[PDB]
Amino acid sequence: ITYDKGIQTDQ
Amino acid sequence: STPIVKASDITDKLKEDILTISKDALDKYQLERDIAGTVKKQLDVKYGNTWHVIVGKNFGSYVTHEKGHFVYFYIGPLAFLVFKTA
Repeated sequence: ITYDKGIQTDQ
Repeated sequence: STPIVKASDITDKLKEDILTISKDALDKYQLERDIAGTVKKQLDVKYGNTWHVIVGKNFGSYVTHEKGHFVYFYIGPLAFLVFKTA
């Protein structure tokens, strides 16, 4: 079972 | 420096292990690539394949991970993206 995830550094 | 967890889908034990392995990684290596590599390899051995690790100060990412195997956190200015696939 999977999920998708997007992340973004603050700098 | 105590890690700052920004996002996670993970159990407590696995999280503490990742954070511990990642702190030790920073003392061992200077290059982001090598830091990521030692985290990835240790997790593969302890928790099974297949782990992927990104370590850096500037990146955006979009990934697919196994349920309960995702954490994104900072240690100081350095961001860590750690996740497992099948």
